[PDB]
Amino acid sequence: NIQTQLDNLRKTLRQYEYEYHVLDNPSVPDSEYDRLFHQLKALELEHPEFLTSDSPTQRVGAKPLSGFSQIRHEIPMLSLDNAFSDAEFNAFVARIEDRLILLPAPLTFCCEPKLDGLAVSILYVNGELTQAATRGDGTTGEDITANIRTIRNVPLQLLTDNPPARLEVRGEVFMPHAGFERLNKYALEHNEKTFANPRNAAAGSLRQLDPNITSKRPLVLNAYGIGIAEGVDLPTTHYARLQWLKSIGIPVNPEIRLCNGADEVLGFYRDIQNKRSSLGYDIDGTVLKINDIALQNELGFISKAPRWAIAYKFPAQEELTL
Ligand SMILES: NC(=O)c1ccc[n+]([C@@H]2O[C@H](COP(=O)([O-])OP(=O)(O)OC[C@H]3O[C@@H](n4cnc5c(N)ncnc54)[C@H](O)[C@@H]3O)[C@@H](O)[C@H]2O)c1
Ligand SMILES: *P(=O)(O)OC[C@H]1O[C@@H](n2cnc3c(N)ncnc32)[C@H](O)[C@@H]1O
Repeated sequence: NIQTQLDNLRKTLRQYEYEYHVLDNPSVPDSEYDRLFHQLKALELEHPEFLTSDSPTQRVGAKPLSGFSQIRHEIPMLSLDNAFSDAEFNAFVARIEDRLILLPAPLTFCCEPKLDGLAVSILYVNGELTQAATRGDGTTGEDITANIRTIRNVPLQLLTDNPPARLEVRGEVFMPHAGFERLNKYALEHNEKTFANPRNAAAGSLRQLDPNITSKRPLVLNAYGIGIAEGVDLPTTHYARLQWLKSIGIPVNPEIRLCNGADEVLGFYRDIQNKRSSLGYDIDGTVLKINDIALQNELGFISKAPRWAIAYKFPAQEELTL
């Protein structure tokens, strides 16, 4: 029947979107994805009663919002403390060593690039994207659902036949250098406001009231974690949770690594610092996390921040000189 044919084309598109944006390993040429997007759109136009709200053709709201509504996160987020030196980082490891009851040998960290963008939270209900918000201050943010729906590597439907009852994906939205340079060039040509750096371009784009404008902004999500998680037994380490997010079609940064012990973690920090803008987008620092979730829970938090993670920040771009 027509409905099943429609759903088979949409499923095919969602698989190509996963391969291209999440796996970075497309199985078909762009031209095939393009023509299939056209074919789906033509069939939906012939049968509009079968349009679905999570179809690949439905990313872009037709009208601008009047303003952003405030959102209170259902589960507030911790704040993240910063380290700026190797001594600060080693002090943070030592506090863990001094607090854990049974200190494993080695102590594994999941180590991530800290994307220079805007932090966001995206809620999927029985697999469907239903709302998204800015992180804000970790307690209150703004509802940016219509903007987040435009982002090409953000799935509208999770890639699984058995999605959690509810899943909150937390991540950073950023704008790679090439897109950022195109945006600034377009803006100057039209005498519209430009952006001082990609971080501000990503933040300003996510506060664009008209999602037709936001769709033209080349934004990318990289997920860093999970809040609400109902009807799902999540893996017991953070890195396996990230691999699981990838498995269901959520984009995660490919430079994340497991590191054993303080010294390997500093190896990671120095390596990503060397790559802080050679990968085609800006990385602000690293977020270094105890990988084992039971150890995270044991370690807890103080003053709003986990004892089990630290952001070891690079020097600001303006400190980098001859
Ligand atoms: N090889 C692959 O599997 C694959 C998968 C996803 C994206 N891509 C590539 O990524 C690039 C960026 O993709 P993008 O999402 O910005 O789209 P885009 O704006 O670059 O458009 C890509 C194609 O999709 C068509 N299209 C876009 N929105 C449509 C809609 N609502 N209805 C009907 N057709 C629509 C366009 O006419 C165009 O032919 C494109 O070059 C695309 O081919 C490739
Ligand atoms: P940025 O300074 O835009 O980050 C703001 C807050 O978001 C949370 N956060 C961002 N990135 C990460 C990762 N990779 N892991 C965990 N938490 C992250 C932190 O609360 C940042 O302070």
